[PDB]
Amino acid sequence: VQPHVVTVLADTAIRADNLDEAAILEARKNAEQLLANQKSDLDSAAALAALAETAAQLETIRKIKNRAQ
Amino acid sequence: QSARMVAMKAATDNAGQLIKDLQLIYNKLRQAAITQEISEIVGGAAAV
Repeated sequence: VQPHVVTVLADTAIRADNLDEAAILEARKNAEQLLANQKSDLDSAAALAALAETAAQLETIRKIKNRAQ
Repeated sequence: QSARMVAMKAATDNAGQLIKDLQLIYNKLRQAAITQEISEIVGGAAAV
């Protein structure tokens, strides 16, 4: 507290009236973990699959260049 | 996030250069095959 300014450095500062926000903090955690799940899926499912796919049979084609027939 | 963008850009570049490779390969292989069956045809027609 200062004669004009007050700062509140709270660990967990939540706009609320009652100590019952447990119903919304879990919702926040589920949102974060769900978006993490989206990250893990779309990074893996898109790339890692396509990572293997794009590298399928390159040398098979590279050797059959020098075929003059 | 930054490094993922960089890596994916590099993947795009690799794919593009390979794409150029594949068009050239397809072109030459198609030419060679076509010429080959042409040779077969001209050999065959010479018979009868």
